[PDB]
Amino acid sequence: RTCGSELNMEQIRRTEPLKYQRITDWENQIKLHSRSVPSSTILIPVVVHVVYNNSAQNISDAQIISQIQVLNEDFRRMNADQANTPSAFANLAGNANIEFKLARRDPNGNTTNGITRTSTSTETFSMEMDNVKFSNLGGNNAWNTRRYLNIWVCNLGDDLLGYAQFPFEFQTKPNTDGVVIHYKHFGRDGSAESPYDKGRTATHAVGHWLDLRHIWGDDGGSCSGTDNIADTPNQGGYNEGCPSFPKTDHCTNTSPGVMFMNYMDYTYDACMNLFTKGQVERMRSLFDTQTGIRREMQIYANELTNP
Ligand SMILES: [Ca+2]
Ligand SMILES: [Ca+2]
Ligand SMILES: [Zn+2]
Repeated sequence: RTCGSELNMEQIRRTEPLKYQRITDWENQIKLHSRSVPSSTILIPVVVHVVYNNSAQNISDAQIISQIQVLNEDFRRMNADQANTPSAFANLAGNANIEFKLARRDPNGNTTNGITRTSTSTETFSMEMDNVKFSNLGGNNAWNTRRYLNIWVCNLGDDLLGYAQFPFEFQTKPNTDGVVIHYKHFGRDGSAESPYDKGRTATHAVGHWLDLRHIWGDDGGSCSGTDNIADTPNQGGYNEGCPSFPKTDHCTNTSPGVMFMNYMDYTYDACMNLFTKGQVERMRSLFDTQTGIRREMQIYANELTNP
């Protein structure tokens, strides 16, 4: 799996010192800014922006609805492959109690189905430029990011599957908040290409938009990096493909080993099947009713997801 949302803290400390300070401040303050976390279902209004240069990139409404179905399964532990979670880890599995619905009202109060379509001359979008998120750069401007989760679907090229913007970046980069997914790996079955054809590229990206990090700590295989989640076993490097349970490494050398079936690893879509309770706590904390950075999204979520 390829992803543009790695946080190699050793590298960031040297290459991006202001970003290092911002991430460290966010983590020092995350416990003090998560007391009024909601006890009820969190609803996320979604807008999907299809940005296409050709017919293959202009994916079907059914393809998009299947992706929303997958998010609602994975974030509510309603994925049928939950049964595949090894019994040693199933007791750590979390139910995020987060729902996703396509928007029915656009930012001007007009009816919408929550899908936009933008033809473009851009052949390939760049994560570096964030050009898919700007109408003037060949993409499509975000819908009010305080109220909608914006998911852009486009051609990210031969390598990149998707990328997300993290919550610590919301204050300074509000208009680029959201997630971008490669069109070939959006939705389940249908036009999606194996082995990333079960909609988990977006489950993984939405996990980053909800403050989660790669489970192995983005540290080049060492045991020094962390995902800041105590119930995800310390893990060396990423896993790819479809490992066999149990898989141990130099960070967790005893069975049950590393949680390679966590959505925040780099494994194939069909071999992923859980978030942990600790990851759920972190994601839900962003909706703390008094100080949660994404709390406003809950104020008008019902209004925006009904006709
Ligand atoms: Ca961990
Ligand atoms: Ca590691
Ligand atoms: Zn990632």
